[PDB]
Amino acid sequence: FAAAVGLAAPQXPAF
Repeated sequence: FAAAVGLAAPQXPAF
């Protein structure tokens, strides 16, 4: 599951 977070992670600041 690490990939799930690592790939998403840089988009988080869209919040």
